[PDB]
Amino acid sequence: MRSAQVYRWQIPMDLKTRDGLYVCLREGEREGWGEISPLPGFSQETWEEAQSVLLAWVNNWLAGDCELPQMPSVAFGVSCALAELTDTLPQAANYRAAPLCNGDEKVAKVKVGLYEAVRDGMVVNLLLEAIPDLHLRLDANRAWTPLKGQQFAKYVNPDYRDRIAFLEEPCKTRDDSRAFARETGIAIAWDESLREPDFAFVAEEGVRAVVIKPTLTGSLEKVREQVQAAHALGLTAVISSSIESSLGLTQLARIAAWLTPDTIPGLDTLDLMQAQQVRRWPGSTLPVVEVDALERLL
Repeated sequence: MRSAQVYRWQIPMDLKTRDGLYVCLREGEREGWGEISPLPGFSQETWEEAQSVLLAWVNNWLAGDCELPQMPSVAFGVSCALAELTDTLPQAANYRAAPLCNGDEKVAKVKVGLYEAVRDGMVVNLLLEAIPDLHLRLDANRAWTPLKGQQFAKYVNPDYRDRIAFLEEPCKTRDDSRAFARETGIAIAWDESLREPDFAFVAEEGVRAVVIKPTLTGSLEKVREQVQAAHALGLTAVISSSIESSLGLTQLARIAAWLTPDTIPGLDTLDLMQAQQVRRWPGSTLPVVEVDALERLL
Protein backbone atom coordinates (compact mmCIF):
# COMPACT_ATOMS: atom_id res chain seq x y z
CA MET A 1 0.00 0.00 0.00
CA ARG A 2 1.03 3.69 -0.93
CA SER A 3 2.20 6.20 1.69
CA ALA A 4 4.26 9.43 1.52
CA GLN A 5 5.90 12.39 3.08
CA VAL A 6 6.53 15.95 1.98
CA TYR A 7 9.09 18.39 3.45
CA ARG A 8 9.99 21.96 2.96
CA TRP A 9 13.22 23.65 3.82
CA GLN A 10 15.53 26.54 3.51
CA ILE A 11 19.33 26.04 3.66
CA PRO A 12 21.63 28.95 4.44
CA MET A 13 24.15 29.84 1.86
CA ASP A 14 27.66 31.11 2.04
CA LEU A 15 20.84 33.41 -3.00
CA LYS A 16 20.67 34.07 0.77
CA THR A 17 19.05 30.67 1.36
CA ARG A 18 18.40 27.78 -0.88
CA ASP A 19 14.66 26.90 -0.64
CA GLY A 20 13.21 23.67 -1.77
CA LEU A 21 11.29 20.57 -0.89
CA TYR A 22 11.55 16.90 -0.70
CA VAL A 23 9.21 14.06 -1.37
CA CYS A 24 9.33 10.62 0.18
CA LEU A 25 7.14 7.95 -1.49
CA ARG A 26 6.62 4.56 0.00
CA GLU A 27 5.02 1.42 -1.24
CA GLY A 28 5.18 -1.43 1.14
CA GLU A 29 8.80 -1.70 2.30
CA ARG A 30 10.13 0.21 -0.64
CA GLU A 31 10.86 3.84 -0.43
CA GLY A 32 12.09 6.53 -2.81
CA TRP A 33 13.08 10.14 -2.36
CA GLY A 34 13.23 13.18 -4.64
CA GLU A 35 14.14 16.87 -4.48
CA ILE A 36 11.83 19.67 -5.87
CA SER A 37 13.79 22.80 -5.82
CA PRO A 38 13.12 25.35 -8.60
CA LEU A 39 16.04 27.78 -9.11
CA PRO A 40 15.28 31.43 -9.02
CA GLY A 41 16.13 33.04 -12.34
CA PHE A 42 16.33 29.75 -14.26
CA SER A 43 13.12 27.84 -13.46
CA GLN A 44 9.84 29.47 -14.64
CA GLU A 45 8.00 28.16 -11.51
CA THR A 46 8.51 29.49 -8.01
CA TRP A 47 9.15 27.56 -4.78
CA GLU A 48 5.61 28.32 -3.72
CA GLU A 49 4.12 27.19 -6.99
CA ALA A 50 6.16 23.98 -6.93
CA GLN A 51 4.95 23.36 -3.36
CA SER A 52 1.31 23.52 -4.48
CA VAL A 53 1.73 21.32 -7.40
CA LEU A 54 3.80 18.72 -5.48
CA LEU A 55 1.21 18.56 -2.58
CA ALA A 56 -1.58 18.00 -5.13
CA TRP A 57 0.35 15.42 -7.03
CA VAL A 58 1.19 13.58 -3.86
CA ASN A 59 -2.43 13.57 -2.72
CA ASN A 60 -3.48 12.12 -5.99
CA TRP A 61 -0.74 9.50 -6.07
CA LEU A 62 -1.70 8.46 -2.49
CA ALA A 63 -5.18 8.09 -3.94
CA GLY A 64 -3.93 5.81 -6.78
CA ASP A 65 -3.62 8.23 -9.64
CA CYS A 66 -0.97 7.39 -12.28
CA GLU A 67 -0.52 10.86 -13.85
CA LEU A 68 2.92 12.35 -13.89
CA PRO A 69 3.64 16.06 -13.30
CA GLN A 70 4.64 18.54 -16.00
CA MET A 71 6.10 21.31 -13.93
CA PRO A 72 9.88 20.62 -14.34
CA SER A 73 11.20 20.68 -10.79
CA VAL A 74 8.30 18.58 -9.54
CA ALA A 75 8.62 16.25 -12.53
CA PHE A 76 12.29 15.74 -11.75
CA GLY A 77 11.88 15.27 -7.90
CA VAL A 78 8.97 12.89 -8.39
CA SER A 79 10.59 10.83 -11.18
CA CYS A 80 13.63 10.22 -8.81
CA ALA A 81 11.35 9.01 -5.96
CA LEU A 82 9.55 6.71 -8.31
CA ALA A 83 12.83 5.40 -9.89
CA GLU A 84 14.07 4.72 -6.38
CA LEU A 85 10.89 2.95 -5.47
CA THR A 86 11.27 0.65 -8.46
CA ASP A 87 14.94 0.28 -8.02
CA THR A 88 15.71 1.71 -11.45
CA LEU A 89 18.07 4.48 -10.23
CA PRO A 90 21.33 2.60 -9.58
CA GLN A 91 22.98 3.05 -6.28
CA ALA A 92 26.59 3.29 -7.55
CA ALA A 93 28.32 6.56 -7.86
CA ASN A 94 31.84 8.06 -7.80
CA TYR A 95 30.71 11.33 -6.27
CA ARG A 96 33.25 13.34 -8.07
CA ALA A 97 32.52 16.62 -9.83
CA ALA A 98 34.42 18.92 -12.07
CA PRO A 99 35.83 21.53 -9.70
CA LEU A 100 34.60 25.00 -9.97
CA CYS A 101 37.49 27.40 -10.41
CA ASN A 102 38.42 31.07 -10.39
CA GLY A 103 42.26 31.36 -11.13
CA ASP A 104 45.25 28.95 -10.35
CA GLU A 105 40.98 13.59 -17.41
CA LYS A 106 41.87 16.80 -15.62
CA VAL A 107 38.62 18.68 -16.16
CA ALA A 108 37.60 21.95 -14.39
CA LYS A 109 34.83 24.54 -14.68
CA VAL A 110 35.02 28.27 -15.00
CA LYS A 111 32.14 30.66 -15.26
CA VAL A 112 32.55 33.48 -17.64
CA GLY A 113 30.38 36.54 -18.40
CA LEU A 114 30.64 38.15 -14.96
CA TYR A 115 33.73 40.25 -15.69
CA GLU A 116 34.28 41.84 -19.07
CA ALA A 117 35.11 39.59 -22.02
CA VAL A 118 38.92 40.47 -22.20
CA ARG A 119 39.43 39.68 -18.53
CA ASP A 120 37.71 36.36 -18.99
CA GLY A 121 39.89 35.64 -22.04
CA MET A 122 43.05 36.58 -20.15
CA VAL A 123 42.03 34.50 -17.11
CA VAL A 124 41.30 31.58 -19.29
CA ASN A 125 44.60 31.72 -21.23
CA LEU A 126 46.57 31.99 -17.98
CA LEU A 127 45.05 28.83 -16.70
CA LEU A 128 45.41 26.92 -19.74
CA GLU A 129 48.97 28.02 -20.03
CA ALA A 130 49.65 27.22 -16.41
CA ILE A 131 48.22 23.65 -16.55
CA PRO A 132 48.99 22.10 -19.91
CA ASP A 133 46.98 19.05 -19.27
CA LEU A 134 43.92 20.86 -17.96
CA HIS A 135 40.61 20.71 -19.92
CA LEU A 136 38.22 23.56 -19.20
CA ARG A 137 34.41 23.74 -19.40
CA LEU A 138 33.34 27.29 -19.62
CA ASP A 139 29.89 28.60 -18.82
CA ALA A 140 28.75 31.84 -20.41
CA ASN A 141 25.01 31.54 -19.90
CA ARG A 142 24.44 33.59 -23.16
CA ALA A 143 26.39 36.49 -21.84
CA TRP A 144 27.84 37.84 -25.03
CA THR A 145 27.10 39.74 -28.19
CA PRO A 146 29.20 38.54 -31.26
CA LEU A 147 31.58 41.28 -30.43
CA LYS A 148 32.07 40.26 -26.90
CA GLY A 149 32.68 36.70 -28.07
CA GLN A 150 35.53 38.04 -30.35
CA GLN A 151 36.85 40.07 -27.48
CA PHE A 152 37.05 36.98 -25.23
CA ALA A 153 38.73 34.75 -27.86
CA LYS A 154 41.30 37.39 -28.78
CA TYR A 155 43.19 36.75 -25.46
CA VAL A 156 43.04 32.95 -25.75
CA ASN A 157 46.03 31.35 -27.49
CA PRO A 158 44.83 29.28 -30.44
CA ASP A 159 47.14 26.52 -29.45
CA TYR A 160 45.36 26.05 -26.15
CA ARG A 161 41.82 26.27 -27.65
CA ASP A 162 41.51 22.50 -28.05
CA ARG A 163 41.67 22.33 -24.30
CA ILE A 164 38.40 24.22 -23.84
CA ALA A 165 36.24 21.14 -23.60
CA PHE A 166 33.22 23.38 -24.41
CA LEU A 167 32.02 26.84 -23.79
CA GLU A 168 28.27 26.81 -23.00
CA GLU A 169 25.94 29.19 -24.82
CA PRO A 170 28.38 31.93 -25.51
CA CYS A 171 26.00 34.26 -27.38
CA LYS A 172 22.43 35.61 -27.20
CA THR A 173 21.41 33.67 -30.31
CA ARG A 174 22.21 30.09 -31.37
CA ASP A 175 23.32 31.28 -34.84
CA ASP A 176 25.78 33.72 -33.21
CA SER A 177 26.99 30.96 -30.81
CA ARG A 178 27.49 28.68 -33.89
CA ALA A 179 29.30 31.42 -35.72
CA PHE A 180 31.58 32.03 -32.71
CA ALA A 181 32.42 28.35 -32.66
CA ARG A 182 33.28 28.10 -36.27
CA GLU A 183 35.33 31.18 -36.32
CA THR A 184 37.29 30.74 -33.14
CA GLY A 185 37.61 27.01 -33.31
CA ILE A 186 36.35 26.95 -29.66
CA ALA A 187 33.81 24.14 -29.08
CA ILE A 188 30.50 25.08 -27.64
CA ALA A 189 27.74 23.34 -25.74
CA TRP A 190 23.92 23.89 -25.57
CA ASP A 191 22.25 24.16 -22.14
CA GLU A 192 19.30 26.66 -22.06
CA SER A 193 18.67 25.75 -25.69
CA LEU A 194 17.50 22.25 -24.94
CA ARG A 195 14.77 23.74 -22.81
CA GLU A 196 13.36 25.83 -25.65
CA PRO A 197 10.43 24.60 -27.67
CA ASP A 198 11.30 23.24 -31.00
CA PHE A 199 14.89 22.31 -29.91
CA ALA A 200 16.19 19.33 -32.07
CA PHE A 201 19.33 17.29 -31.64
CA VAL A 202 21.22 17.90 -34.76
CA ALA A 203 24.78 17.66 -35.84
CA GLU A 204 26.31 21.14 -36.02
CA GLU A 205 29.75 22.19 -36.63
CA GLY A 206 31.47 23.49 -33.54
CA VAL A 207 28.94 21.87 -31.10
CA ARG A 208 30.52 19.24 -28.95
CA ALA A 209 28.40 18.80 -25.91
CA VAL A 210 25.06 19.54 -24.09
CA VAL A 211 24.68 20.41 -20.39
CA ILE A 212 21.43 19.06 -18.76
CA LYS A 213 20.28 20.43 -15.46
CA PRO A 214 17.48 17.87 -14.52
CA THR A 215 15.81 20.20 -12.01
CA LEU A 216 15.27 22.61 -15.00
CA THR A 217 14.67 19.94 -17.47
CA GLY A 218 11.97 17.61 -16.08
CA SER A 219 11.65 13.94 -15.46
CA LEU A 220 14.51 11.51 -15.34
CA GLU A 221 13.01 9.88 -18.35
CA LYS A 222 13.17 13.11 -20.28
CA VAL A 223 16.82 13.64 -19.04
CA ARG A 224 17.62 10.15 -20.26
CA GLU A 225 16.09 10.77 -23.72
CA GLN A 226 18.19 13.98 -24.06
CA VAL A 227 21.41 12.26 -22.88
CA GLN A 228 20.78 9.53 -25.34
CA ALA A 229 20.01 11.85 -28.21
CA ALA A 230 23.23 13.74 -27.45
CA HIS A 231 25.19 10.48 -27.38
CA ALA A 232 23.74 9.23 -30.66
CA LEU A 233 25.16 12.34 -32.43
CA GLY A 234 28.55 11.74 -30.81
CA LEU A 235 28.20 14.53 -28.32
CA THR A 236 29.24 14.68 -24.71
CA ALA A 237 26.33 15.03 -22.29
CA VAL A 238 26.97 16.52 -18.88
CA ILE A 239 24.62 16.16 -15.87
CA SER A 240 24.68 19.43 -14.07
CA SER A 241 23.70 21.06 -10.79
CA SER A 242 20.89 23.49 -10.21
CA ILE A 243 22.27 24.18 -6.74
CA GLU A 244 20.26 21.28 -5.27
CA SER A 245 20.74 20.30 -1.64
CA SER A 246 22.94 17.27 -0.96
CA LEU A 247 20.07 14.96 -1.46
CA GLY A 248 19.37 15.93 -5.03
CA LEU A 249 23.16 16.41 -5.69
CA THR A 250 23.80 12.85 -4.70
CA GLN A 251 21.02 11.69 -6.92
CA LEU A 252 22.54 13.66 -9.78
CA ALA A 253 25.83 11.84 -9.02
CA ARG A 254 24.05 8.53 -9.49
CA ILE A 255 22.26 9.65 -12.60
CA ALA A 256 25.66 10.69 -14.11
CA ALA A 257 27.25 7.35 -13.16
CA TRP A 258 24.43 5.61 -14.77
CA LEU A 259 23.62 7.58 -17.87
CA THR A 260 26.98 9.40 -18.51
CA PRO A 261 29.46 6.92 -17.10
CA ASP A 262 32.48 8.42 -18.76
CA THR A 263 31.64 12.11 -18.08
CA ILE A 264 32.35 13.74 -14.85
CA PRO A 265 29.28 15.70 -13.69
CA GLY A 266 28.98 19.42 -13.00
CA LEU A 267 28.04 19.03 -9.30
CA ASP A 268 30.54 21.23 -7.54
CA THR A 269 28.01 23.36 -5.74
CA LEU A 270 27.67 21.87 -2.34
CA ASP A 271 30.32 24.10 -0.78
CA LEU A 272 28.23 27.11 -1.53
CA MET A 273 25.90 25.91 1.21
CA GLN A 274 25.98 25.63 4.96
CA ALA A 275 24.53 22.15 5.58
CA GLN A 276 23.72 18.92 3.99
CA GLN A 277 20.34 17.27 4.58
CA VAL A 278 19.09 13.76 4.71
CA ARG A 279 21.80 12.23 2.45
CA ARG A 280 25.55 12.89 2.72
CA TRP A 281 27.85 13.80 -0.16
CA PRO A 282 30.98 11.73 0.56
CA GLY A 283 33.85 13.71 1.86
CA SER A 284 31.86 16.79 2.66
CA THR A 285 32.46 18.07 6.18
CA LEU A 286 29.20 20.09 6.24
CA PRO A 287 26.81 19.20 8.98
CA VAL A 288 23.95 17.04 8.12
CA VAL A 289 20.31 17.85 8.95
CA GLU A 290 18.12 14.70 9.69
CA VAL A 291 14.59 14.08 8.37
CA ASP A 292 13.30 14.51 11.89
CA ALA A 293 14.47 18.05 11.94
CA LEU A 294 12.80 19.12 8.66
CA GLU A 295 9.49 20.98 8.26
CA ARG A 296 6.98 18.32 7.30
CA LEU A 297 4.05 19.32 5.07
CA LEU A 298 2.47 15.90 4.41
